[PDB]
Amino acid sequence: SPHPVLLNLEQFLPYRLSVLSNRISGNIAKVYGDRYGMAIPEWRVITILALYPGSSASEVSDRTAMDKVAVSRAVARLLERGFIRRESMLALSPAGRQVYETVAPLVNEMEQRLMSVFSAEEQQTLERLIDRLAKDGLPRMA
Amino acid sequence: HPVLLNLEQFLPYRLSVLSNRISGNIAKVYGDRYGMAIPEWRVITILALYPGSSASEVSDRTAMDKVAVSRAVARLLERGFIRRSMLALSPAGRQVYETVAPLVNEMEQRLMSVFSAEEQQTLERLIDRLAKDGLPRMA
Ligand SMILES: [Cl-]
Ligand SMILES: [Cl-]
Repeated sequence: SPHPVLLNLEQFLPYRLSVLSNRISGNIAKVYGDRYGMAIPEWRVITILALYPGSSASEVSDRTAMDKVAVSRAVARLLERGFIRRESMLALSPAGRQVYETVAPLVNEMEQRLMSVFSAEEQQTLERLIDRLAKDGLPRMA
Repeated sequence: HPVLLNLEQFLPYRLSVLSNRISGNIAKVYGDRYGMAIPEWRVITILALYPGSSASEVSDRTAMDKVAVSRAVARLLERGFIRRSMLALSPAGRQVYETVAPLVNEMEQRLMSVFSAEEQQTLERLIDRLAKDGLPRMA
């Protein structure tokens, strides 16, 4: 029987965005992955706690829209490693902050290279279109 | 303790969050209809378009973590949505796709309705550029 294609993925925005994001995150992980035996979600928790000390795992999942189970798993692993600490409320430990301060600079550098293929105007345009999708596009989906 | 990564204005983060929110809203369609998880749906859509694909082939195409795809395939096999190294949708899996895809399409159209034909084109053009020239510039 014929198998009708109903979603042409390669030209489907949600797919295109998820794939690109996966590749970007994968590239950034080359900076800390093997060096610290750290997973992508674990690094994300670290960056979040640096900006928002005292956040709960629930809030981390909320703001990033990440799977709650994945977030809880990352938090559990970071706690076992002593990179974050509780008071519930979570925060970076001095050991986690040392990792953060060592990795962050390198990640910023890589992001700079990524965006260097865009002119100032193009960069502004992208951020503008992204903001529009987030603010006015998302609520129209339900 | 200085903030070295200003996430709120960090493109990789902004893109990741938006993508996750778009996927989460789409996930309600099949989450409600079949109690299915995001990775599972993605696998279904890939196998629907490319029958015979292996777990490894799915991962390379989507850039998803190999372990997440493997576990998704395990769940789908257990539930009878796909069947056997070459994977293919079962009649049940085909029905999930045919039922869900149209609704996902309509939801995506509502999402993109905020743009005009030209704005949508522009967005696709910048995303393309980021993927073609931006990625190799990173590493
Ligand atoms: Cl989808
Ligand atoms: Cl990051």
